[PDB]
Amino acid sequence: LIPVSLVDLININIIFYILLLYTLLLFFIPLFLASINYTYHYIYKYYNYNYNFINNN
Amino acid sequence: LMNGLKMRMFSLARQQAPKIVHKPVLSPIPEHLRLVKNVAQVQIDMLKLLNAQAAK
Repeated sequence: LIPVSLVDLININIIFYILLLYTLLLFFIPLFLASINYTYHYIYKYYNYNYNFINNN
Repeated sequence: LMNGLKMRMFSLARQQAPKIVHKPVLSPIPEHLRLVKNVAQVQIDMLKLLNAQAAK
């Protein structure tokens, strides 16, 4: 069979494929990280320090 | 609703501007400020009474 071949085991063409693929991955990481979570919105809205005052009398 | 039927009617009209609904927003800032007001008025009455006592 064709895919049963030692030439296709260390094929430099697929290595170029992998190289270009992961270089492009590296180039686009800062866009994959650009998703917003709404957890600090929750922290801002719900974190309420104690607003009661001290009154000895 | 009709005899032997139920249906869902949807209008067909362009929405030129958004539809507003008054959903009041809960916030503690007004009550914070009103508490500050009340405590300050307490202290002000206290100072006035103490001045009246010390001077009269």
